[PDB]
Amino acid sequence: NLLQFRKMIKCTIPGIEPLLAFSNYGCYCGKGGSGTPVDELDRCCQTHDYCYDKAKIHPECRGILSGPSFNTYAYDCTDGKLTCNDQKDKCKLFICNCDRTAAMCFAKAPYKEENNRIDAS
Repeated sequence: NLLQFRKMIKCTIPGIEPLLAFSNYGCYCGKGGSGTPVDELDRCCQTHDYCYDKAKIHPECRGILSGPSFNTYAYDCTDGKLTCNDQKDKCKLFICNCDRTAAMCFAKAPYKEENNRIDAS
């Protein structure tokens, strides 16, 4: 779930406040819906969104609270990186990675203030 993907970004970026730095950044990380990414970091939120859609349709996700915004998957963060640990649920397993991928993308990927609060595309 949201809360979890948050801690993920933290595990891979000690010091930062997700809800604070990565919120309202570029176009595809604040709301999603302007066209044309603007950063190698922003480039990967759109990947995150597209990733949730892929997951919100996935055959293996059915139950109640299976949506990617409310899905509490299994994973861990151990002194360095975070590796998912859900096998049985090829659904919850798929989600984590959407979050593990971006959470790890952001890490390397550069952040450049110059873009935080834009205006339009």
